[PDB]
Amino acid sequence: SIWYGADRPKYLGPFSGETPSYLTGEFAGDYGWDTAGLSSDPETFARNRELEVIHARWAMLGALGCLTPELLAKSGVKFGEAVWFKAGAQIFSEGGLDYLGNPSLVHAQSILAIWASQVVLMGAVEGYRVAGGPLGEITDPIYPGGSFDPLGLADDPDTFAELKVKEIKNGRLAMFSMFGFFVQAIVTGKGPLENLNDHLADPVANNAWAYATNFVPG
Amino acid sequence: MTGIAEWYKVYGKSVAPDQDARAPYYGPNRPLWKGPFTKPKDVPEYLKGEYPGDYGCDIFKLARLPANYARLRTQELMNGRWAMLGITGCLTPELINSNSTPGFEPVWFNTGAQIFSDAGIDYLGVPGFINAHSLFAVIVVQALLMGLAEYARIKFVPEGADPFYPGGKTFDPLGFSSDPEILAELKVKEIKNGRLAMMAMAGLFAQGAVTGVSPLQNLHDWLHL
Amino acid sequence: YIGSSTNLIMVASTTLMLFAGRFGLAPSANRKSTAGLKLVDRDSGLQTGDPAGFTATDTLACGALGHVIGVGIVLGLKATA
Amino acid sequence: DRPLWFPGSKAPEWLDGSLPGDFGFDPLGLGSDPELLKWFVQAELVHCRWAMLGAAGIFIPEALTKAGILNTPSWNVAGDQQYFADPTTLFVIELILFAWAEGRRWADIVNPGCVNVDPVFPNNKLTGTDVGYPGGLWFDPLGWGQTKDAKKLKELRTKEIKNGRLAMLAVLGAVVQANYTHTGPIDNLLAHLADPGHNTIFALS
Amino acid sequence: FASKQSLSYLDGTLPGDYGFDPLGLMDPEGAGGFIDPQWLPYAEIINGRFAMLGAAGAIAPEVLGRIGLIPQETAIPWFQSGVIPPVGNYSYWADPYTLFVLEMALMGFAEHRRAQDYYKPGSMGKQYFLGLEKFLGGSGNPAYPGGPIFNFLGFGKNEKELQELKVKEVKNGRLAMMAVLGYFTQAIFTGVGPFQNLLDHLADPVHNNVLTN
Ligand SMILES: CC(/C=C/C=C(C)/C=C/[C@@]12O[C@]1(C)C[C@@H](O)CC2(C)C)=C\C=C\C=C(C)\C=C\C=C(C)\C=C\[C@@]12O[C@]1(C)C[C@@H](O)CC2(C)C
Ligand SMILES: CC(/C=C/C=C(C)/C=C/[C@@]12O[C@]1(C)C[C@@H](O)CC2(C)C)=C\C=C\C=C(C)\C=C\C=C(C)\C=C\[C@@]12O[C@]1(C)C[C@@H](O)CC2(C)C
Ligand SMILES: CC1=C[C@H](O)CC(C)(C)[C@H]1/C=C/C(C)=C/C=C/C(C)=C/C=C/C=C(C)/C=C/C=C(C)/C=C/C1=C(C)C[C@H](O)CC1(C)C
Ligand SMILES: CC1=C(/C=C/C(C)=C/C=C/C(C)=C/C=C/C=C(C)/C=C/C=C(C)/C=C/C2=C(C)CCCC2(C)C)C(C)(C)CCC1
Repeated sequence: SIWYGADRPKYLGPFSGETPSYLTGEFAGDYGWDTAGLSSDPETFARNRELEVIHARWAMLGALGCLTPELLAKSGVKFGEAVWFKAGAQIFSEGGLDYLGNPSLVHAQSILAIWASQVVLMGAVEGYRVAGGPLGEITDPIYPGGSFDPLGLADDPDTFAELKVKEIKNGRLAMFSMFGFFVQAIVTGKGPLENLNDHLADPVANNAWAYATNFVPG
Repeated sequence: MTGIAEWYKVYGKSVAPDQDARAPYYGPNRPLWKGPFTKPKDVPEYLKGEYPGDYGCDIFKLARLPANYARLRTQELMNGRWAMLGITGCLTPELINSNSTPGFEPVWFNTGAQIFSDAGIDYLGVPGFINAHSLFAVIVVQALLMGLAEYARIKFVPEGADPFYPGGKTFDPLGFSSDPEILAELKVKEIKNGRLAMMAMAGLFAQGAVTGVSPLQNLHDWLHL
Repeated sequence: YIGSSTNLIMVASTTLMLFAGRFGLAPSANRKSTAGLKLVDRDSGLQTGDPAGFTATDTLACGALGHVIGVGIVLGLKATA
Repeated sequence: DRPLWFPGSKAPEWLDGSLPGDFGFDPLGLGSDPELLKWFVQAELVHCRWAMLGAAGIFIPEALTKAGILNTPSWNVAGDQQYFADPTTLFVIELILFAWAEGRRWADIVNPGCVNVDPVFPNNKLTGTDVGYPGGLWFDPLGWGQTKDAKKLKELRTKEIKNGRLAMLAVLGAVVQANYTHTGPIDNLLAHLADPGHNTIFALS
Repeated sequence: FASKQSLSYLDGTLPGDYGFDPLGLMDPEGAGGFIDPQWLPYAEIINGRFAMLGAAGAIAPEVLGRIGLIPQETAIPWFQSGVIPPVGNYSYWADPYTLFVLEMALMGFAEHRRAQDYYKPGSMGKQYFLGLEKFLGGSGNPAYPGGPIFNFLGFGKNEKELQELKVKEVKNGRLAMMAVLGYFTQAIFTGVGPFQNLLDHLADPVHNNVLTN
């Protein structure tokens, strides 16, 4: 339990120095990084913790879903459109949006129906997340357990803490990756796999400096 | 005693809740290897039960010493686990796609020669998956990874757990082994399904030697439909 | 006919209904549903070999409901598609 | 002590050295059961004797054919040649003749000495005591094998089993190399004497 | 010492000790089973000893061809000698497989005797052989054995001289291992021998960075 103890590796490595007074551990992914001083209030700290974990889970899902179709298309899978920031336009295409390019799957043709279904279902599930519903009741805002851990991988509290650290670390990495995806898609104009393939060959000029001159005023 | 526990106890247990999971598979009440015609003599006096999946079938004078019996149990378990994996992996690619996609080669005994072809081995016939074309690299990776795995098996034992039933956190994530009774019942199930898979592998070898493939001779012949 | 779509739909419907019967995902003889659909436990004087309490009455009921749902689905799909 | 196959390693506990030619080579632990050792030594004796016979029959006739004094055909095609009798009839005749020998062998290995008496004339017998060693006039014409052994018998037994193992390796080598190369063993021998590096396993494929 | 701070797991007593172990693999919590106090230094020094010969022989044919006292047919690239047949091949009196089997058998004999000596110090000093038990005496530690044939020169009279020599050996091993790693990186990037890379930085100091390809 190196992370949870009063001596943890911190975000500077061995040469860390000052650690915030309130950050005594007791939380997954505690690296003593509060340079902005935003979570000084305890309730604000709890709200920011909730935001962090929800964002981490959403970003892990987003990174997986932004990488998988592109990797499949590169590997040889047929798609109507595979670029992560272009996949939304398939609903406005004549062929329609078909899962894995198969007309026998989903075969969605209207955007309004998708929007209405998403609004209704996500409203229901977020209301459940805030007030408890069919899958259980609110015990901890972030870690409900029970029906959402059916296999019981977090029965042991020590293993529970270790899994918390693992999940938060993977999630923060995924969040950083999603920010990278957004900025690279708006700068280069090609998918993450295209950028990686460009960096694979001739990395000297396949970087941000190549496009550093595209936003000069004039 | 996780959530999977008491769930296996209610549903997955093979005996009624009032009756323990011992008597039908351990003790003097075992079904024995000749059914209702077994007779006392055909059960060796040292095969008294008390171990998973024994039917008193030692026609030759093997075992008869505890060390031999325990060893042979361990090789039986290992061959059985590997045979379960082998049979399911031999039957999955032929089920998912029986066509001869150039990089696929669904036939189980013909995929070895697929590496020497130009198309190589394309997982699920996807051109960008692995696409291996060298047998020597596969040889080296097999040697290194399996040497490490088996060295960890026979040297990195926790010195407190069973060599072939380690249990613990890593090998029992769902905690099926909370109760010794259901643990013994699960061991019996594992042994029996493993033996079934071993016979499936032997029959697969024989029928591949004689007849063509697995789906055919099961859909082409003997089940004319 | 064995590999046909109708056969697959019928076998899937019957299998799913039986699965929801044997495991406590649907009402059965030994598991009564309340006004709130809660599946409380009920004791019936029916003896079965299934350790989970699944009886022959439950087998017949789940098979019947599965055949019914499968026929409805097959006819609806044929009429639409 | 004795020269082990692997220096510096403990020999298997079940091999005390009493049996002839005990090199302590049991990597797979196939002789952990003491009653299995007797059957295994009998089986290895029978294969080694028949292997010495086979090695002689596959090498000496072919070598003398190479010398030119003999015209023995290649042993691989010996069974396809024409003979005055039906080969299957020959098989059944040898089967019937050898059934008595196999019965004798089984009876003596299960129960030593129970077939040591000549049935037709009970006076005739064999002088052997060890299981699988009959001696006598029929099987030991020269009286070799019944000697007070302080160092006499064991060396002979050891070189016998060593030659047997070498012949076993030789006959499987001959079969394998004829399968791999469609030429007799003498052709491979001449190739390896002419240029060992050029002609090898990789040379053919 | 050693840039990053030490954790007293090693005090500098070991031959060739510097303390640059930021992770601390010999940490007893992180050490066990395969990890042995004797085994890791032995493995390090053997990888370094073979790196000596590897670094020397990756350039010896090319530099000998450069100076002009070796046959020009031996100027083959180090990767074309037969280590990786797909890249190329070099002429020989026998097939590469045959010499491979020969060298594997001989290295098997030598390595087996060395491993027996490491496991049991009496190996080839009290074993059975044609008089080589008295010619392969096990002296001192297994990693630094010496012997009647090993100590023919007799160098290393004083323990201070021994420690000086050994720290020199480990430093040379580390530099050789880094050199050989650079050899593979240059071979996989430029596709040429390291000697030609020397010829290039000597000829064109600004020839290239990495590969630019
Ligand atoms: C080599 C051999 C067997 C080898 C077995 C080995 C290595 C076993 C090794 C180990 O088990 C030990 C010891 C101990 C264990 O702890 C470890 C291992 C490692 C497992 C059999 C030979 C056996 C050799 C035999 C029996 C030879 C037979 C000869 C025949 C058939 C001749 C036939 C012909 O007469 C015909 C029919 C007509 C014409 O074709 C002409 C000819 C060709 C002359
Ligand atoms: C043995 C070796 C090279 C051997 C080469 C040989 C024999 C070559 C032979 C031939 O090429 C010739 C001559 C030419 C032809 O005939 C072909 C062959 C036949 C192919 C290199 C080793 C090379 C070894 C290397 C590179 C080792 C690197 C180790 C590192 C970096 C470790 C770092 C750390 O461990 C510390 C120190 C402390 C920890 O706390 C933290 C970390 C960071 C983990
Ligand atoms: C009981 C008893 C008693 C008394 O004593 C009498 C007697 C008789 C003696 C006995 C008996 C016994 C027996 C029966 C046995 C058996 C065995 C077996 C069968 C095995 C297997 C075994 C088996 C096995 C392992 C198997 C394995 C497998 C595998 C891995 C596979 C793999 C693969 C795959 C996936 C796929 C691909 O494509 C191909 C391959 C690559 C190939
Ligand atoms: C013994 C056994 C078992 C089981 C098995 C099986 C295989 C079962 C199954 C069963 C089943 C599978 C059943 C089924 C049933 C079904 C049914 C019962 C149905 C009915 C139907 C109906 C009723 C219909 C009707 C109708 C309608 C409604 C529509 C129109 C037409 C008509 C009128 C006809 C177990 C596992 C336990 C164990 C092992 C052995």
